[PDB]
Amino acid sequence: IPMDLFDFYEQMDKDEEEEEETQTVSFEVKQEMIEELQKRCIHLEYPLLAEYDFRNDSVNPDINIDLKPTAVLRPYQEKSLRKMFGNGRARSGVIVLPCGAGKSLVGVTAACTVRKRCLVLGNSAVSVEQWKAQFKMWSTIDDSQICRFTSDAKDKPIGCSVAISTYSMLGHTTKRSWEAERVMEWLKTQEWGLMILDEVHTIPAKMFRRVLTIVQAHCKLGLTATLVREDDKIVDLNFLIGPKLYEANWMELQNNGYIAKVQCAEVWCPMSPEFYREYVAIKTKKRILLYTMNPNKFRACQFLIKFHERRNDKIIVFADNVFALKEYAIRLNKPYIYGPTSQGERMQILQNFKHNPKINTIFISKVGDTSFDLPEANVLIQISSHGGSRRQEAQRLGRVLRAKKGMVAEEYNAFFYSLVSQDTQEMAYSTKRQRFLVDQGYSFKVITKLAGMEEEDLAFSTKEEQQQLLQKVLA
Amino acid sequence: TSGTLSPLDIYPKILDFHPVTMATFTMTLARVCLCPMIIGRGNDQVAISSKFETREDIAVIRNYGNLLLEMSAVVPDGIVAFFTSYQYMESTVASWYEQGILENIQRNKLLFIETQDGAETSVALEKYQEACENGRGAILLSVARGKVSEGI
Amino acid sequence: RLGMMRHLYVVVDGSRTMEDQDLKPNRLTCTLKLLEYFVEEYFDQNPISQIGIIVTKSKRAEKLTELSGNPRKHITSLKKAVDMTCHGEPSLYNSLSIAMQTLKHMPGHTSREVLIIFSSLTTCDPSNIYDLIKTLKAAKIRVSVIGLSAEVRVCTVLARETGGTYHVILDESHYKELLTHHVSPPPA
Repeated sequence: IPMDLFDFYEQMDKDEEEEEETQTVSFEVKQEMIEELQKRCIHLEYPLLAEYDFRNDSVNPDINIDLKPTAVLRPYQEKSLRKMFGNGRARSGVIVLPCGAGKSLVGVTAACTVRKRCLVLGNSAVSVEQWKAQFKMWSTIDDSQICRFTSDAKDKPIGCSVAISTYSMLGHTTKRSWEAERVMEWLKTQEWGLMILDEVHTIPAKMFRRVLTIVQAHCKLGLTATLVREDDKIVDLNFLIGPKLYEANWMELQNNGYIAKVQCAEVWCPMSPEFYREYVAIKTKKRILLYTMNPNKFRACQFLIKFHERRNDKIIVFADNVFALKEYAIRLNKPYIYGPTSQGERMQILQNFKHNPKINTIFISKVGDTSFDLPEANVLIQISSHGGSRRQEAQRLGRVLRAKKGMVAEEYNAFFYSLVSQDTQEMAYSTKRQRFLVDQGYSFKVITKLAGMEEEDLAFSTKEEQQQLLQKVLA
Repeated sequence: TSGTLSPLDIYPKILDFHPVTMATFTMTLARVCLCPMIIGRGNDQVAISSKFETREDIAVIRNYGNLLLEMSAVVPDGIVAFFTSYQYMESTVASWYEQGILENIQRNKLLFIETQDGAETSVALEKYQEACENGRGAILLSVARGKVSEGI
Repeated sequence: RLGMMRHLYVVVDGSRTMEDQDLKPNRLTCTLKLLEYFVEEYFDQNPISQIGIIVTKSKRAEKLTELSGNPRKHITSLKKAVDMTCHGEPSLYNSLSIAMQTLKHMPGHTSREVLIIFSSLTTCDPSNIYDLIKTLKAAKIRVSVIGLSAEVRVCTVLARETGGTYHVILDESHYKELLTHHVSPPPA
């Protein structure tokens, strides 16, 4: 019976003396006792099923957060917190929802419900500042106990939620990687007990994974929309944070005056003289440029901008590369936003795009993802298949697009487009993209021709024009 | 007697005597009657704490004012809304005559306030029996203690 | 069946409440569609007869078909009405006065009848409706009401006082039973 049972720590492992012989592990591996990774503590179901239990004799009895107030979440979010009360730590650990519908609120509520000494992990200071703005109803004495805790200073019991910090490892004054042995954990190194991760996909990377791996970490919650990069690490995240409690929030459940119905499309474009000579012959990182700048595909992108500006729709055009961004945008004479555009000029372009009926198309680089207030529109065009994550295409779509007036309860009232060059490595991403979006509940189709592109003025009207671009791209 | 009294105990409690008991009518099936309760439907429907129901504006505005309007507009029949006091009644229905500009029901109902008059009471019952939602016993507000309890 | 001749004024509720989806597609669509089925069955049972069609909508009365003995006009009018739908609130007093004016003209041995399909709760008319009900019973104009989920007392008295036919309809099957009851002739 476990009334005497010691349990300890060695470098990243838990060893269990004079044992109760617990299920699901090897025995006398190198001594009479059981020995697991720290990170295996998460598997509380394997003892719970057996009817086994354990005690935290290493406890520290100091004080904790109360945060008694409540607020109102979206109908699935409320169902998602209600499930978490239901399931408990044996059968909980991540939630997936867009970066534009209430993820900050799920984190402050997840900490106010769970109610333990908490450390909040985030990607960015702007997102700490959005959390703070969310959290003001549960903030103790409004503004006299909230503080930041990162590379310049630390103070107070709370802040953006409870104490927030960043994932970073540049040196001793990062935030979470450097401190990962001092505080956290109620069961050993026992100052705190609860972990809330915003942007949770960020942690399972090869160096970062160690922050999570080198503890027992009792309660853990993660929140994300991108969830994984193109190589799919996500089997690891079940171990590292916990299993996935929720994924859906389909626009099928929020149509009539609520968000958008999006017609999704992929566009297959043919390939014009000289560009495949050179695509086929070049194996280097330049070849990404011959498939993206393919003038038949540029003419589809131009025709599509013309069609939605003629109807006065608002359009964001995404370009994965600053070269591509500027070659498309300067030719189409639409503003662009990227790293080196200053804040003053970005807030002028974005205010113009949202309020001015003359400024209806803009071009944007990778800087929109990860802590950025992308504006509203009704049309999204991606010039390329990229290598950022099929799941980030759906986060980006979801956070940017809304219903056009009048038509707020129809089958579709917003539009997404991804442009693909036929007979290239750009095509490989489609059978995955297509399966992903339809599994996310989206109506998605393939458009393979445009015989009305043969009825109007567009660029690249000759071989000589196309040759002028081909020489510039090759250089 | 009092019509119903089946749990029996309160009368012997009040008397400090133990009468002979008897149930002395044949009753009809439960299905002709329906006795609902309302409190909310989703997990975000938190405005009904009623720690100070006489002061909780958000609670009066939310399902107390809003559920009444949903139920009355959907179920279009002659329906009387009973209240615990005049002050609640006045706050819940903005009416033609509002206690504030900030009150949360907009729909044709009739009032039943103090200085009721025996002749004036009948006018309101003539209106409710004749037609429309509104009248005495119809889409009208009355405090439960008040005269409407005599009925017609 | 032959023995006498009937005059019947079909009156339909074209108020905003008739748009509602409670009775197939919506009440307006289900009622006009079954009412077309009734016209052909009533005229087949009653070869020497007449009908006229009136609606109450947007707080007025309008004549969809004039009083006549050819069924074709009435099914063509029920077809033409569905497109223009329903909005607003009744005008029952003005509809019983135009119907009265046509029915008063008719001779001694023919019936005087008004058939009303009712999905409202009152009517917008200022005029005293009780004076007009007294006048219907003197004139021998009989008024029947088929109501949707509704028992509002002035309509029910009005159908009882004029002859005894206030009926409630809760399905498309029940409405076809009620109209088929009205297809049935009077004694002679």
